[PDB]
Amino acid sequence: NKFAVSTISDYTEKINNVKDEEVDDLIKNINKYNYDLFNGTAENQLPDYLNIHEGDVLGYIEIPSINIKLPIYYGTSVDILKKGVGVLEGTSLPVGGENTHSVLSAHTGLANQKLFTDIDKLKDGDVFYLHILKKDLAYKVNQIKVVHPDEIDELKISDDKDYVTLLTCYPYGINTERLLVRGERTDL
Repeated sequence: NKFAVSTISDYTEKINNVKDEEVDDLIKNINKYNYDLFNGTAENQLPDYLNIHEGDVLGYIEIPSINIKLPIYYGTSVDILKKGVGVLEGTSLPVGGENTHSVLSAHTGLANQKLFTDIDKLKDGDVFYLHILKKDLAYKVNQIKVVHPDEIDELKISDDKDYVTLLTCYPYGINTERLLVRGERTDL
């Protein structure tokens, strides 16, 4: 559990040493990217001017009901998913806003680390908290879905919705489906 702690501490130290202005310029660049993604005009890479690359720490997730506090990395790889939670490529960056749907991926049933093993315990009305680039965002669970992996490329940004989905492989030790726990933006 104390690997997540050190990564999150190092993140918190680094983001608190950036000028408020520089963080605000990054959040505007990200909001434009999320808008272009929603509008179908984004390329299949993040714009280079975001300076966000695969394995960069963007912040952390807390899921109070299941004792989860994990760092959030941009991208998904065998390496990121051994360590924490990955923003799925081609989904909204998790800074909130109407017309956003960020997908956060992590493993169920790894040997020595829980990660998203217990997101199958989450129910309508359970909250999770994102701490991303000095923004505090609250999400309340309002849907659970279990889908074939082909449906992940079919995931839609919903008009006028602010959604974050927690994605893991399902069922435990078999991993042929994807479990999707959808939160909708709520008051902190």
